[PDB]
Amino acid sequence: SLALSLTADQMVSALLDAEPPILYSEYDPTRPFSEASMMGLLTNLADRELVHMINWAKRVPGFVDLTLHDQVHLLECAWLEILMIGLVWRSMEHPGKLLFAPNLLLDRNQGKCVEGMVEIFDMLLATSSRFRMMNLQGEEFVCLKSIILLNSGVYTFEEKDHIHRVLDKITDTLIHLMAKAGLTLQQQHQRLAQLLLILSHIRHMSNKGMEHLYSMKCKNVVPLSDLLLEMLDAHR
Amino acid sequence: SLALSLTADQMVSALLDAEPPILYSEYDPTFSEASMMGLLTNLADRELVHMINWAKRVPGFVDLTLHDQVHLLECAWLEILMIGLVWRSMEHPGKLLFAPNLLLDRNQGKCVEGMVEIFDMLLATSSRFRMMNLQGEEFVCLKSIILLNSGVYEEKDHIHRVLDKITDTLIHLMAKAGLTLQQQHQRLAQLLLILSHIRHMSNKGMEHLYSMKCKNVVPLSDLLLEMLDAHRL
Amino acid sequence: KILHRLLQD
Amino acid sequence: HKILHRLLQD
Ligand SMILES: Cc1cc(C2=C(c3ccc(O)c(C)c3)[C@H]3[C@@H](S(=O)(=O)Oc4ccccc4)C[C@@H]2[S@@]3=O)ccc1O
Ligand SMILES: Cc1cc(C2=C(c3ccc(O)c(C)c3)[C@H]3[C@@H](S(=O)(=O)Oc4ccccc4)C[C@@H]2[S@@]3=O)ccc1O
Repeated sequence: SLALSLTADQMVSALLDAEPPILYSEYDPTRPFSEASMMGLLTNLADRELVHMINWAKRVPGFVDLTLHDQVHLLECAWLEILMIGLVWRSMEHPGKLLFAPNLLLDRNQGKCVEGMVEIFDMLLATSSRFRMMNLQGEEFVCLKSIILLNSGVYTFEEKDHIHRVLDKITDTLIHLMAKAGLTLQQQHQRLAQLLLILSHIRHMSNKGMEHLYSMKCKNVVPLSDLLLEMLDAHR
Repeated sequence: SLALSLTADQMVSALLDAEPPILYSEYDPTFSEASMMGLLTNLADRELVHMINWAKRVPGFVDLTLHDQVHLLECAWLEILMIGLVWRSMEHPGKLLFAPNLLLDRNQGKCVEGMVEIFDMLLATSSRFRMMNLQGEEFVCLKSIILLNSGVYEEKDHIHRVLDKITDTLIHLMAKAGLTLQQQHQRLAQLLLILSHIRHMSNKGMEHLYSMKCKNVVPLSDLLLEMLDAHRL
Repeated sequence: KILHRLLQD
Repeated sequence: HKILHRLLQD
């Protein structure tokens, strides 16, 4: 497996190169926001992001070595976590705001337009604030996002052993980055733990979010793409 | 503060001594969905009481406001119960040891509707711990991490200083076990990523448990109800 | 809340 | 089959 034969610097480059672009929303500033119209905006955006995610996942070292069925499972489990970590990453330099898109930067007061959304909005803001405090680097971000993809669905499955070897290698890569950044040996393991523990809160935000998304569906608030419907149904 | 002056060995020792006892259920060989749920609820309720006094013995926890202590427990209680369950189930492949006199396999978990999926996730976690050969000293560190980390939302800094201390402790345990540097970092990562799955299980289970509270399946205790209510608002 | 009471005593 | 499944190929 070439995934395992990559050096740390090689891991970083591949992951950086695989990064998806930032997309714009179809935000139309001619009309006031409603619950439905904002959910419509976020849904459409998320759907276009999903297509890019799928192609990004294929470029995560080791991922294409898994059966089609395991690739499906991992993405079904992690998709929202992945959308969310990307959102908090690009919102980092926007304190108090979430940059859903360059043309869709929202504060919590706008988040309140959608029933039950502001609570999760608040958790996302706090995570972005946390990443900002830690001075999260791009190289570290792409490692975490890949860890989420490989880890979040591994416990619900040989194939599992392969996944853990890749994960170990991303750990090596994270430490490598931190040491190269000049952190002491102790600072390295402490920062590793801090970043990984944040993944627990990202899981939490995903689980909570999924509940509301399902709710919005069964309340016909907004039309969902068939892809989105399948991803949602996978969590039920 | 005290928790920050503690050594790795002291931290380990403080946590070991703080461990709550293993409780029995009042089960007698006679098994409806209401029977099994009642035993588990009764059990969990009594475990909660011990957990609270255990939390107070976790270094640094008492330095926090009463308000923050409440928030951390409200957020983490089911995660703590679950990791407790998987730990003691380690040496019982395919079975969950809720209590010494209540050992259950997955087919029995099917007795309660929707419970088997959570059942299966807990089993896979226990199996994971078994394959990693999780040590008691590592387990107490992980459980304390869950308490302090899961809801950490001045106060946060103190919480983060303690968390770092516990990370140092975990690494100390591994270096002491003979693990190389690379192996220490890898094992630390592995253990911490398992907490993500433990969070996931708590969220899924909380979802079901509330579905039962409104269905009146079984009389959840007052304390349990308040713990469950905290995850709704 | 009960939890509050238990944390005190 | 699933749209995800097909997308992971195309
Ligand atoms: C586009 C996008 C949106 C979001 C968020 C929400 C959202 C909205 C619509 C939608 O179709 C999807 C997939 C997500 C909402 C929430 S969610 O994922 O938990 O979904 C919710 C929708 C309504 C209420 C609560 C949650 C997080 C952020 S915004 O606060 C997060 C990341 C992201 O890339
Ligand atoms: C006693 C005890 C039970 C459990 C589990 C369940 C359970 C049961 C009753 C109850 O009052 C509580 C608090 C938990 C069930 C699940 S739960 O936490 O998700 O609660 C569920 C109850 C019914 C269906 C699904 C989940 C995990 C294990 S058993 O599979 C976990 C840890 C533990 O210490």
